[PDB]
Amino acid sequence: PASRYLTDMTLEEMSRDWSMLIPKQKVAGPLCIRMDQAIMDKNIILKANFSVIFDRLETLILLRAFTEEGAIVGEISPLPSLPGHTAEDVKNAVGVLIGGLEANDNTVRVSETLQRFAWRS
Repeated sequence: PASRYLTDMTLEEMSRDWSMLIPKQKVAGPLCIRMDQAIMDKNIILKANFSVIFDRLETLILLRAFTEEGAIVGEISPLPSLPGHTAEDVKNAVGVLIGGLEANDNTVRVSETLQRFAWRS
């Protein structure tokens, strides 16, 4: 107490508005997954912001999928009910998005922060 945040996004990236040409949305536990169904054939990078506590990545604040050119085409966010999630919830929601984008022929990569979070639980 209190918490800090490690993030892959500039302050602009996590504040910017975005919308989906073809809006797809799915609830996975306490988290909302959105991805633009229209996006295809792109190289995508998943970037997250995590609360950091006791030097441990603690909880997902925001995840977004960016194309190589910086466009937001996917989002993972907790429900405003503020239902608290677990690291498995997160890893689960994340694979759902990955699968969603690879359906459309997008090559998906994850950030170093997520690469590390995968194995930290």
